[PDB]
This record gives sequence, structure tokens and C-alpha cells, in this order.
Amino acid sequence: MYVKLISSDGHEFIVKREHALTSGTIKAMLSNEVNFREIPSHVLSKVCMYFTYKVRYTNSSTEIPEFPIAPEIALELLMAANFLDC
Amino acid sequence: MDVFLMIRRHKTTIFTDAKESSTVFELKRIVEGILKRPPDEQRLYKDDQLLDDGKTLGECGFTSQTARPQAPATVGLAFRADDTFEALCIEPFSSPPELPDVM
Amino acid sequence: VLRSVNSREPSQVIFCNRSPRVVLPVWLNFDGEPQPYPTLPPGTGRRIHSYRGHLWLFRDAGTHDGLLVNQTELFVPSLNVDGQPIFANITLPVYTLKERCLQVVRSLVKPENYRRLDIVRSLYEDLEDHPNVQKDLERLT
Ligand SMILES: CC(=O)N[C@H](C(=O)N[C@H](C(=O)N1C[C@H](O)C[C@H]1C(=O)NCc1ccc(-c2scnc2C)cc1)C(C)(C)C)C(C)(C)C
Repeated sequence: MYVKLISSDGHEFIVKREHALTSGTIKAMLSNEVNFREIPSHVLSKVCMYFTYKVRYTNSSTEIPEFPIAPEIALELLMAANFLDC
Repeated sequence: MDVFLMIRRHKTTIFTDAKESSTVFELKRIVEGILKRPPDEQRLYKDDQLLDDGKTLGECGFTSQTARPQAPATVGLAFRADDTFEALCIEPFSSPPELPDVM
Repeated sequence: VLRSVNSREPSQVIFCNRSPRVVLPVWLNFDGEPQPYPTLPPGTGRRIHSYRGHLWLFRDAGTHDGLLVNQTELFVPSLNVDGQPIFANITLPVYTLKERCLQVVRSLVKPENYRRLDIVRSLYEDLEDHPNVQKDLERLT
């Protein structure tokens, strides 16, 4: 079961529903496509990678690597994380 | 071992994982479940290289240490409209702004 | 409340830094005051002498970001069974995306410039409200 998340510039990201439910905001917008008018593709792609990372490394034994964030996207990514509550 | 992938065509990007030991064809079956297009109407690419159906993802260079959850590897996807295959085309993501002065 | 107990029963420990951060070990003394100890560079270990019932926590030495030790907040040396040291494995937690973004922004912007960033007032307060052991002691209490 997948959901579609669409960036402000029209990029369509298809991710597993349970990964997307990492965000309580996204859960509300579903409860199965969501448009984000303020989140561009270079930010929303990173959010999707965060979902995969969180689900993979939550309650895991193996060593956890740093989630990497380029300085150029940090501000927009910060605003998106604040909105998405993840 | 799991490999983490972004399968990309035009403005579509699929986030999924697969086994290193799974095949290219099996990856097409995953795309088929999501985009409703059968394997024979799909071509998968690593960069500009067309991938062979019977090869494992590991043989094609998708390994657990390079195709990571937080930095997944890209697989290009092209569809056959009716008779002929469209050319591989992946729309880039948007560009971030200039760093502000304070950053 | 959160204080070490003065047991006097020795316990050898390996602090093992399996994080990419420089780590600050912090011992909570008998009055509950945080006492900082020498730092551990990324990927390094130290054999140290502590005591049963002593409380420790671990932070990024530069930023005070929270770290886990054996998957929890606090570490208490236990009885050494057959002379083996207790392993304290120090790891990154899975930070929320928000906290991770705040970390990166703080690492790039001098605090006197937080107010120059074009963001809602609440995110200014989140940048300024940086991680700190005293506040985490208040929370854990
Ligand atoms: C004074 C008291 O009531 N009890 C003593 C006691 O608890 N002493 C403390 C003590 O020796 N402690 C407190 C912690 O359990 C650890 C231990 C200690 O300081 N061990 C020396 C040490 C030196 C360097 C390190 C570290 S941490 C990262 N790198 C290093 C080298 C770790 C431990 C001090 C009060 C002297 C700080 C005791 C009689 C048990 C010896």
C-alpha cells in the first residue's frame, strides 16, 4: 500500500503508506494522494528519505548513521519538518 | 541485504527497497503493482545503461552499502507507448535558493 | 532525585563511542550536579573506573545534543560478572527531522543572527532553545 505525495513543482513521490504516516500532518490529510503547495521537490525528496531512514533505524540494534542535510536545503527542510511534525 | 532505491521516470519517483539478490525483472513486478504497467512495457536503467531482466540488483551495482535508506540509489524507468520505447527522461528536482548571508 | 548513590563498589566500564560525534560523558554526582569528564573522539573507546549505582549520560561535546547509551538516556554501572567490564555503547538516536534540521541550522548560523532568518517566530525560539543537560535533568525528573 503506497500513497502519492506531490511537490509544489509537480513532482510525484510514491512512498509506502506506513512510512508517510511518520507525519501526523500527512495522516490528517489522508484520513490517497496529497498535494503540498509550499514544499518543493528538492525538499520533499529529502522528507521521503527521512521516512525510510526513520522506519529502518527505529528500534534497531545496528549502528545509526547521521541523517545528512546539505546546508542549502536546511532552512526549507526545517520549515517542512515543522509543518509535517516529523 | 536490503537495498534502498528511487525508481524515476519524468516527474514520478518511487521509494522502495528490494533484496540485493532479487532480479531486475522482480523490480519490474514491483513497478507493475504501483504504476499498473506490465514488465514488457518497462525498461530499467542504471544511469544510461539498460538493465537485463535476469540480473541481480547486486550484479548491477545496487549494494546495501551504497543504496542506503537516507541516500537511495536511482533506477531510471522508461515505458513503451504501444509499439516503441520512449527515451529515458528523468526531470531533475527543483534547485535550492542561494544560501542567505548569515549561513 | 537523579543522583549517583555512594556505594564504593567498583565497576569497570568501557565507554565506546559508536557515534560520529565528539562525546562528553557526564556523571551525576551525589548532589545531582552534572560533572563533565574528558571527551571521546568519534569511534574511540576508554576503559574507566566507576562504581555501582553511579549515573552517567552522554552528549555531543560541541552542541550538547542528546546521545543514547545502550539505547536509553542514562547508564548505571552494574556488577562485573567474571571480571568482565560493562560495555556502554554510545550511539546517535534517530532524531526527529525537525531536531536534526535545527542542529544543522545552529551549526551554520551564529546565535546573534537567528533573528535575521526568515521563519516563523516559533522557530526562532526553537533555535535559541538549544540542548542543555540541566533542562534534560528537569525533564527526566
Ligand atoms: C568520594 C566518594 O564518596 N566516593 C568515591 C567516588 O565515588 N569517587 C568519585 C570517582 O572516582 N568517580 C565518579 C564516577 O563514578 C567515575 C569515578 C571517576 O572519577 N573515575 C576516574 C575517571 C577518570 C577519567 C574518566 C574518563 S571519562 C572519558 N575519559 C576518561 C579518561 C573516567 C573516570 C569522585 C568523587 C572522586 C569523582 C569512592 C570512595 C567510591 C572512590
